[PDB]
Amino acid sequence: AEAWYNLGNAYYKQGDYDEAIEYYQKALELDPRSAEAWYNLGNAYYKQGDYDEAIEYYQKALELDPRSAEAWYNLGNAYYKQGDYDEAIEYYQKALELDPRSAEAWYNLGNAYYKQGDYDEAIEYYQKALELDPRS
Amino acid sequence: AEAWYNLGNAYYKQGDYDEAIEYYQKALELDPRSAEAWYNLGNAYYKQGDYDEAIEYYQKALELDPRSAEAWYNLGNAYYKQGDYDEAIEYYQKALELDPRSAEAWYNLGNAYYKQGDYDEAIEYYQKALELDPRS
Ligand SMILES: [Sm+3]
Ligand SMILES: [Sm+3]
Ligand SMILES: [Sm+3]
Ligand SMILES: [Sm+3]
Ligand SMILES: [Sm+3]
Ligand SMILES: [Sm+3]
Repeated sequence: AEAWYNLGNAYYKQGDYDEAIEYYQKALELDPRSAEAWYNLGNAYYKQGDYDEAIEYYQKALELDPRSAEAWYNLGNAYYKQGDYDEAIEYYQKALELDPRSAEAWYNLGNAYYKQGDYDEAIEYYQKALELDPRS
Repeated sequence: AEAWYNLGNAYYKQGDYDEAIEYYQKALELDPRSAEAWYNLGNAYYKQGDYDEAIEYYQKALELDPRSAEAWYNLGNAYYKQGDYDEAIEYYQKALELDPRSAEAWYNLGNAYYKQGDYDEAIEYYQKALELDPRS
């Protein structure tokens, strides 16, 4: 399992996401309880621009490990990429429950309100991002 | 940079142009090569009725990206707002080099001749606008 998984990671790192996906699937055939493999499978789809598939596999990682801030954040990002801004918000809010110091997460929460023409909410959250990291 | 810039855009969208300007300046402190930030800074001044300042920042955006039709057009508009009709013309002509299908640009070129009592030139260009968009 671990060996297929790391082959996957190595392809993922080369930017070969179809090949990463193949190998993560192998790994998960052998051990369907590794959160990290589902999560990485999700990211591989994300990097292919397959946001709906990415969302499906982030959900499985999160079912296995609900305290992953980054998984919730990346779930948000997938919904954001498909234009589902209200769902992006929900999942950014869950990332910020776990890590209220993610500037990324506040910033993207801001964006997700901006995209709906909610400027005051967007300002609030951009200001939180910038307080955390004023170099953006 | 991007984060200050988007805070700016969010205030700009609320109609808070002084606050937009403050934040675009921040953004530009950090990255003085973003055309879009100079251009937006220009628009923020424009919306305040600070046409000379708007012109200064449109020039900088255009120095960075000379193929922006909208920037040339908005440059025109700033000069037009201050009564400098001959300069408006020059910059409308540059917008129309890039996008000869801007009805807006032909129409305002027309206006800028009208304002100088050049009625035949104004007619020519109003007719071009109306051919492109006869709903005005
Ligand atoms: Sm391949
Ligand atoms: Sm799909
Ligand atoms: Sm609101
Ligand atoms: Sm104000
Ligand atoms: Sm002035
Ligand atoms: Sm004449």
